[PDB]
Amino acid sequence: MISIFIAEDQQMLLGALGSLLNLEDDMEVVGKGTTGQDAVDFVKKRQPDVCIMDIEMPGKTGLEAAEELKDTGCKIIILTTFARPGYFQRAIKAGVKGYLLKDSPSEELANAIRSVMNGKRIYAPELMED
Amino acid sequence: MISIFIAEDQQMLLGALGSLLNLEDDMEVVGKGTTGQDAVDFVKKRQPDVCIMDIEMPGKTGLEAAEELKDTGCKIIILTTFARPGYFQRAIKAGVKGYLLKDSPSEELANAIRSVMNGKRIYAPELMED
Amino acid sequence: IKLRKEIERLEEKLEDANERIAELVKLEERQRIARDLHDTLGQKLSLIGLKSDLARKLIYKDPEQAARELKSVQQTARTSLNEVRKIVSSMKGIRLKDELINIKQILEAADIMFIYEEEKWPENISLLNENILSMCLKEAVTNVVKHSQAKTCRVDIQQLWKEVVITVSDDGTFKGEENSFSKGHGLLGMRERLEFANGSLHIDTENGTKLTMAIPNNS
Amino acid sequence: IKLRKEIERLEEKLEDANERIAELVKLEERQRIARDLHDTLGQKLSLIGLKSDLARKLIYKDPEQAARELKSVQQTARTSLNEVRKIVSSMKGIRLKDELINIKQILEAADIMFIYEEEKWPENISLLNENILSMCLKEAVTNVVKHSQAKTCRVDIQQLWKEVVITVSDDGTFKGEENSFSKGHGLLGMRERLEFANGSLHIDTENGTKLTMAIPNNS
Ligand SMILES: Nc1ncnc2c1ncn2[C@@H]1O[C@H](COP(=O)(O)OP(=O)(O)CP(=O)(O)O)[C@@H](O)[C@H]1O
Ligand SMILES: Nc1ncnc2c1ncn2[C@@H]1O[C@H](COP(=O)(O)OP(=O)(O)CP(=O)(O)O)[C@@H](O)[C@H]1O
Ligand code: BEF
Ligand code: BEF
Ligand SMILES: [Mg+2]
Ligand SMILES: [Mg+2]
Ligand SMILES: [Mg+2]
Ligand SMILES: [Mg+2]
Repeated sequence: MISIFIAEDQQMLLGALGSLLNLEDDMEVVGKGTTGQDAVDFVKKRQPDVCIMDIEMPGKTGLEAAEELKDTGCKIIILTTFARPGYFQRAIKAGVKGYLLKDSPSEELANAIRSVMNGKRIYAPELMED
Repeated sequence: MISIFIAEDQQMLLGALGSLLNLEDDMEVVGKGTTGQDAVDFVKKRQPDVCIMDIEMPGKTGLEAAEELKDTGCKIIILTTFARPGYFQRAIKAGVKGYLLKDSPSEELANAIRSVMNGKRIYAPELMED
Repeated sequence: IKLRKEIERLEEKLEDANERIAELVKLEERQRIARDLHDTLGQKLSLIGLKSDLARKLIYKDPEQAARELKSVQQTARTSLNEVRKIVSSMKGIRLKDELINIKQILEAADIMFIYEEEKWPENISLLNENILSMCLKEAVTNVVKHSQAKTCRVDIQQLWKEVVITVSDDGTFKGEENSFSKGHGLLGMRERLEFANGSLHIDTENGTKLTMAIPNNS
Repeated sequence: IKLRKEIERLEEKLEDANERIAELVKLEERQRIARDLHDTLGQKLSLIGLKSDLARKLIYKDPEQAARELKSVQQTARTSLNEVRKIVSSMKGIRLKDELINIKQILEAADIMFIYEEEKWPENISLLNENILSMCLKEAVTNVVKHSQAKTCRVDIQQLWKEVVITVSDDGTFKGEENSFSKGHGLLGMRERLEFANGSLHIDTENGTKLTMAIPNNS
């Protein structure tokens, strides 16, 4: 079993992501949050296997939250909608294990969670364009 | 049974509209077209009960095609995505029985087809704004 | 007479340029709202995709939940197209400072006391989010002039840590009947715009009518 | 010395205005492509809604067809978000006249003869549609320089009654293997952009490789 924390500000999206990951036989969503602070508070206390995390969130951002959980051993996968200047750079500097597009199929996301758990690092070509 | 001609330039949309209307027990799609000319050619030859028609279509437009089928007795319902200047006016001048938003539920469209067949005229508030 | 003719020829082309800068400055603010819409259409399109992926996975496991997700996908596409229509029509987006001015004059013309204790103005919301809040505040007072039958109307505009909250309360009586969210009505349309923006609407009809419109901050 | 100081103060503010008009004129052409995108997002959002309505109605009648419609809804949302990303990144849209110039120079540098019999230029396509065709023509010749192993490359740009057709044929050999439309590749990406625009891509690998890219006219 692979435990997952999901941090997403978009409530409808946070729901669908949680339902999709839960549907996997080997994964289970153990926590959900709407800001980078909820992710920081949760992984510090409970410490899950993987932390799926949105970038643009009010309060604390996903990049800001990755920067605070740098020395924690939790595998952070970052999800974002738009490739923006400095996002890719800030993510690699934080030591994230994955950097993916939010709307990529659930199969790919589930694969990336299993790949990240097997030490691999998956980054998205579309998010590194220009 | 209510026979229907559908004229829509968007191929994926023309498919879904045809499948949705066909699913109604009392309706059946008897013809499909991608331009206002296909609608003109069909209703002139076969003459269906109702003619569902897109506005913005290459070649001949739906308003242009309504203007040529003015004295035909075919009940024309117009569908459009955006309320644009002169569209509402041109449609009433042509004598259309319905003027609706394309993305309105299938239930409403099916209702409007039955209402138009019972002599009524259904126009959309959103399409008459400013 | 040659230099006086030449000065008038330059005065006429400088009038076409310094004045034509005021025409082209309108496209700069329209680009700010178009980039606001594109940002949340990105969130909306991501949601449609993910909810379709989920409804497809549920067709066999829970067909009733799949149907519920598809009604929700259809609504997100309908409402997010309503916002595209709004900017394709180039309808004017009102500033919350200007709408607060109008609501005070509408409430006073209808003889309803306006209660407002001014605090720090919202600073971390997008122009599109602010425009939605203006339409919501305008609809809230329109409902209070037509239906409430209230003596007073208290408006609050608050800038919180992660959101901007507008509360509009009247001391009248709620005239709605069961389905107070009817098709093409103000309350339903307010709920749709607020939900598109990732905000919310809560109505408390206990002790009058209290509308709570929240909208998130950026970054 | 006062009027010479005052003339330099006006020469400096006229340089900020006639030159700053050239900065603000960039937002005018960006508004033309944003209104092009909003128009076809209207068609895309209408399609997502209607296809969700249909897949919901099919959950019980034909669950396999419902799943097929939902894969198609997910694709429309994915591709129509790819176009929003393209204009949020402000990537330069190339004019078909300029891309035809570059493809001739790329084909000549790679020692492949360029065959082009010039006809009437397309006039009834949007700037966004023209930009898609440029990206498609650019990818077509990129594939012919890397894989075809062709002596010649014939390009045709035609303006038909209801559409603009670009044919790109090389006299080499098609190196693809079964799934020649792989993820994140040029051919798949060309098919996605063309289908978003309501156009099409057809590949004839008999007697070399012939790509037929069609895109519709406006109105
Ligand atoms: N502040 C308020 N006090 C009392 N009743 C109210 C109210 N706001 C709304 N209502 C009730 O809810 C109903 C629905 O309100 P809503 O704003 O959706 O539509 P409406 O009747 O104002 C027409 P429109 O679409 O132009 O807004 C009203 O007709 C009224 O009965
Ligand atoms: N004109 C042509 N002649 C011969 N083979 C071609 C061809 N166009 C495409 N192919 C074949 O189809 C494959 C897939 O083409 P495609 O453009 O999708 O990807 P690619 O190999 O060029 C990498 P990219 O994603 O950068 O375009 C090529 O690798 C080649 O085998
Ligand atoms: F808003 Be998240 F970065 F997609
Ligand atoms: F393109 Be149609 F008028 F919706
Ligand atoms: Mg976010
Ligand atoms: Mg059309
Ligand atoms: Mg109202
Ligand atoms: Mg290629």
